[PDB]
Amino acid sequence: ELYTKYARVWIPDPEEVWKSAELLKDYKPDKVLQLRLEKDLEYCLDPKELPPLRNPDILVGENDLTALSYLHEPAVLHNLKVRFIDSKLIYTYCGIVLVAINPYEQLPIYGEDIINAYSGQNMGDMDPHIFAVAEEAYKQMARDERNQSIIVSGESGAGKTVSAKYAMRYFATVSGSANVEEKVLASNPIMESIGNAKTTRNDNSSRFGKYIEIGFDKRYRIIGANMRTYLLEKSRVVFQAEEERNYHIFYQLCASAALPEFKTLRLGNANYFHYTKQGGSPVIDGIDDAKEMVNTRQACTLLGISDSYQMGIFRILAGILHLGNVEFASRDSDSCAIPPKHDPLTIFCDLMGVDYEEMAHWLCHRKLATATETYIKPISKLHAINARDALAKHIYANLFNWIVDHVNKALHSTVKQHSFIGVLDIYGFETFEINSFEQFCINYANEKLQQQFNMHVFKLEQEEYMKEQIPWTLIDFYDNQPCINLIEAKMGVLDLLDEECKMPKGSDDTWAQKLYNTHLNKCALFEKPRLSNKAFIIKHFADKVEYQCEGFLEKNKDTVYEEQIKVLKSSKKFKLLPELFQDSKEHKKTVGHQFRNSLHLLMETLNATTPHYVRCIKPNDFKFPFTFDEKRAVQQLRACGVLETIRISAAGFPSRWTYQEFFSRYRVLMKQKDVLSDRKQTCKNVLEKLILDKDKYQFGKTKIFFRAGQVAYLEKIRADKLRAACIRIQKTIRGWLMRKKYMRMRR
Amino acid sequence: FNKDQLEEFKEAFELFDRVGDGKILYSQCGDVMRALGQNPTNAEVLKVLGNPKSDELKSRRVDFETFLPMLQAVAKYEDYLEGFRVFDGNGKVMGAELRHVLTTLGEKMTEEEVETVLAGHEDSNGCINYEAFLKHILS
Amino acid sequence: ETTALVCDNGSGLVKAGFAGDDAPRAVFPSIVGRPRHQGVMVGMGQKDSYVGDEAQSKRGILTLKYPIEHGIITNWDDMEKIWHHTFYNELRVAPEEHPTLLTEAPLNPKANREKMTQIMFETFNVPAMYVAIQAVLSLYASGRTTGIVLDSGDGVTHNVPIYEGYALPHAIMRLDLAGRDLTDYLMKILTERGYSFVTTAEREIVRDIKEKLCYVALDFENEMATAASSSSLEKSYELPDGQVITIGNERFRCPETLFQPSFIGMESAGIHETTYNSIMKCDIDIRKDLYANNVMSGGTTMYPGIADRMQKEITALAPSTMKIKIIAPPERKYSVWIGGSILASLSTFQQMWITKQEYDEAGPSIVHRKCF
Amino acid sequence: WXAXCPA
Ligand SMILES: Nc1ncnc2c1ncn2[C@@H]1O[C@H](COP(=O)(O)OP(=O)(O)NP(=O)(O)O)[C@@H](O)[C@H]1O
Ligand SMILES: Nc1ncnc2c1ncn2[C@@H]1O[C@H](COP(=O)(O)OP(=O)(O)O)[C@@H](O)[C@H]1O
Ligand SMILES: [Mg+2]
Ligand SMILES: [Mg+2]
Ligand SMILES: [Mg+2]
Repeated sequence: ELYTKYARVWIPDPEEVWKSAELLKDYKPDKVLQLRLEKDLEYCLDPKELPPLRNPDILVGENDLTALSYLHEPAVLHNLKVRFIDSKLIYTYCGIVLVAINPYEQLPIYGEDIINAYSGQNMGDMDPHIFAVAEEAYKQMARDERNQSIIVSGESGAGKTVSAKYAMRYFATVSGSANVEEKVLASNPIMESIGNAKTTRNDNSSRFGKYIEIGFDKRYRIIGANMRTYLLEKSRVVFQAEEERNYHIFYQLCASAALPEFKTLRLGNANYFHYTKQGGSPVIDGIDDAKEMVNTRQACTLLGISDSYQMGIFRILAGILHLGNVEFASRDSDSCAIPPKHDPLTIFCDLMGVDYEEMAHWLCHRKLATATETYIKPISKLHAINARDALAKHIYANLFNWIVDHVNKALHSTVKQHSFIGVLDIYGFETFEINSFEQFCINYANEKLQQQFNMHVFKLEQEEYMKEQIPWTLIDFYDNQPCINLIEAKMGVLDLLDEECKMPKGSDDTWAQKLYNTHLNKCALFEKPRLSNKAFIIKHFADKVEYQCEGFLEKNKDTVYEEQIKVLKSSKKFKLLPELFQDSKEHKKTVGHQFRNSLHLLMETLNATTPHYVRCIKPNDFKFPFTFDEKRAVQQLRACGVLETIRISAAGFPSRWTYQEFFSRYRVLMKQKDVLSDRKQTCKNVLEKLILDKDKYQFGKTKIFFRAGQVAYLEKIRADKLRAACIRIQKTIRGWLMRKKYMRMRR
Repeated sequence: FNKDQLEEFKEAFELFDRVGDGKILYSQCGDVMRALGQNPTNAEVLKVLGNPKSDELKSRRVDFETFLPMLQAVAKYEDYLEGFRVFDGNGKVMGAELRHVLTTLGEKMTEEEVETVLAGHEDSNGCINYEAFLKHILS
Repeated sequence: ETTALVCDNGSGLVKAGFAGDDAPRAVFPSIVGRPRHQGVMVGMGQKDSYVGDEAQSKRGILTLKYPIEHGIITNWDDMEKIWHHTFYNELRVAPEEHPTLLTEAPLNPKANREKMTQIMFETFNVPAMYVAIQAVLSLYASGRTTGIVLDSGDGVTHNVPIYEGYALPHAIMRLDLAGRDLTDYLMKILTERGYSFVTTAEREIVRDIKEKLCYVALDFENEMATAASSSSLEKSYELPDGQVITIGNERFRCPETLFQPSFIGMESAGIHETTYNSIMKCDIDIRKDLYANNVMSGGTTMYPGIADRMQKEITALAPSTMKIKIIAPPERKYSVWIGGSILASLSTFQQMWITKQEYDEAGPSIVHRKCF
Repeated sequence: WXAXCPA
């Protein structure tokens, strides 16, 4: 077989995810390979597998991970490693996708001379660089009237902001200009402050999708920018698991309280308020919250939110915090009431300018109206706490929408927007020791984006195959649609969850049991963890992920009793509070349903548009400049879906050669008898001699298309021929010189 | 082999005897075969030697009589040309490239051996006429 | 997309609306009127028959018939008129586009469900439908999976025990006493005070008196002593012609006949004692969870004081050690519709509908097997 | 009804 003496293979290892080994004895088809390791090992071939071969070294280090003739995990994890460590090249294609690695170190590559260097060049002309994506988006926008998107995905901290910043700097410089980039950059402090959280694995994890769309005029000067947001993680406001925090702004606010402006708010320390307290981790190292507050207000001022409105915003957030402390005493399983003269509610009503006795009444009662007649009826302490928390979530989400709208008012330029290019920062696939409703939603939005990606790539390769006049069916569509139907179809997991909210005496045990009854054996993608009746497993594109049921029915509930809003709109103490709501079914929709709807808006926004993809990875946990760790890298190359992109590309014809470059490599195999001066037909003859099977290569007009493993086989046989020739020559000469010393010895 | 061949081969063998015992080392056997017109690879020499270990290859000594069957066994152009055409298509070969391939592939030789054989045969551009070089080294 | 209709035909009120929302948006009496006097003016647009709120407005010149007596549909074409009026006039929705959910009392004749089904498929062409037991829906309403539902509308009263989502059909009690026949008793006791309401339009006035002025006496005897001894208990009401009528002890004396059906002449014991005799037909492990929930449903349980009277006399019958709890949500008049509103919006339920295919295959017989 | 009662 391909395994021989002088072979090389990758073998798995604990401390670098793969290591090289040289195959010390030729293998014949039985449970053993003798291997030599840069010293000696014997390695079981085990059920069967064979270890992944190692690519011939003329292919390693090139600009494109699909240029490798063996496509598998350790080849990627090798190329990205050598190219990052040795060359200090941080950008690399994987087919369409650009992969970018965070160096944690400044570099000269963003210089303006290079901005000029990329402008006007096609993707073939140059090495990969972010400007080579921006340039393609620009010229496609000009070429063909359609709008263009750029889509950026990675663990937070993998540099999605810096990637966007240099992207838009390309537009500003290439177009000429009007000072947008300064404004857009200056917005980021506040949207980090309201939008990001600490997480078990990360700090300044962003919990929402931020879409920045740069508008161009008919000159293709930059007009200006809009911003939209999707997929905000509302449930974090009221619930955090251990070592998580609430959105930063609550802790910036509480840490500020000693400042005079906030004296009125009566803010305690961050461990006093029930919404900050729960996850038990008030202080982050490497940040001081009290400075970050100042930086937030300074960004608000630069974006032109007046100090009156800023004090409004902080009022409302102190409202949300104080609202959290309200305590309900049950009088019955039917009914609950607030303790008399209970202080948190007194402070909330004073802050918000409403009657203590109205909020006291409406928090604990709900109102139902027939056509003619209306009833006020009490509700249990559970329904009361669910409603208070739904009011907290609904305020926060509206406040977030209002801040985003003021930012837009400062970013817009008042000119017809002829077309736009839009830059999407979104989180990648997520997995922890524990997975919960937030992770479930994040992974479902990634299943949707991954489907869009696959379908676009399939269209592109159909266009290229018609361009080389090759019949299509040879490449075929791998599809994650059955996992999407598993999640979001009717009788899917989300459907059965929204059902279980309204069903009487719903609980996570009866939910898990509904899931098992519906799916347990009927779908290959759903599985039950062997030892638990409270968890379930979904086989997502990246990997299997296990979710606990134990949270979801708390987190998924939104219902907002309209009367509590009609109370808040009556507030006249300050302008902002009615201004938030000013704007019926939405008050019934559960969090999961709002997430689906926000995701449908996003996918329609992107299907309007033609995407380009960027991926970002942290190479290590400790920000060490230009150091790379295989065990984080393989994690993120799964999470970013690159390792299935390559798997999907490995079926089909990933290796492509032009006939001229094919001669330039492989004249050595051909006899001068076999060479015609028709090169294309020469190759059609030769390759059919050399590779037996018409399947494994397609001829086309200007290129040859190869199945993966074949160009490696050609390199093997080329190296063997060239070695055999070297042997013949060197033995001939060395025998002659030995004979010549014998000539001296006779003499 | 006839008496004349056996006499010429024994005489040649004894000229290579550097100890006076009428013997050569195993490691010289290949040298004697090459001096006697054979062009064996190191692998072929070790095979006819019985794949000796380093110790007996370096110190066990054999006389002509034990060597002779091996020479006999060893004894029993267009490919050479194509082999040179491998490194071409104007009929030339870089001297630098030939040096590299001879010092890095196959049964690698020393740079000094390559300099010795290549001396005077490469031109100012650094090109070798390989048909002439081959005829020269085969004579 | 499409949202099922949820429709409760009741006796008296029809109440109907779309699934997945908070309250009915059509509520109107299931009454059909025909004119009985001679039409004199020419060119008036005089109209064969009136349904619902029209028949209430014109009732002076109409005979009013109820097409459902004791949860059995007795006249079929007056019922088709009422459904036609509900879908086209009240909801203004074409029924071909919406599944329909229909509501019925237990232990009533099978032919009732068969005809309801045959009409909904053949003449309305409803794409799918279902027929649900009124009592089961009141637990979806109150947010429980256990309890003994005591439900009384116009017409039929019934008890249905439910435990962890299993009905216990051997223990179902049904009683024809409730609601209408309180009104027919109220007319006879009013006659004793010298007022005479005979015609079908006058009954609607009696029914409104019953809704305003009747209340359940907590102890029946002490209050008859009190009202005999005093005027403090006496309230007066104004008829549509501005006459005024005065009602004393009688106003509590009317709803007492729910607790002592002997007055009207029925055989059986009052609602308290069919409720207790219903709990006693259940196996002993679950009684403690049934006494902990008694759920009232439907408008005949809206008299003031009926919850406290129930809790009192069931506590007097029951073993001493236990909590008897009565759950009487202030909205209970609508509980059957609210429960059906919840049920028809579940996704698990979307397999339960009888679709038109299965009807065309197997005919109206299917309802008995495929539905409960 | 059909027997034991008027409806
Ligand atoms: N191409 C790059 N060149 C230089 N430094 C980079 C590059 N990409 C990322 N960085 C560094 O990586 C760090 C974080 O990048 P940045 O985009 O600011 O992450 P972030 O603030 O966490 N945004 P997010 O990805 O949403 O978490 C900073 O120290 C940057 O200097
Ligand atoms: N507020 C009320 N007080 C007492 N009885 C009422 C009240 N409202 C309705 N009823 C009586 O209850 C019956 C209507 O109850 P309802 O539950 O609507 O019947 P159904 O369930 O058959 O529609 C009528 O007999 C009406 O007289
Ligand atoms: Mg940063
Ligand atoms: Mg960020
Ligand atoms: Mg009813």
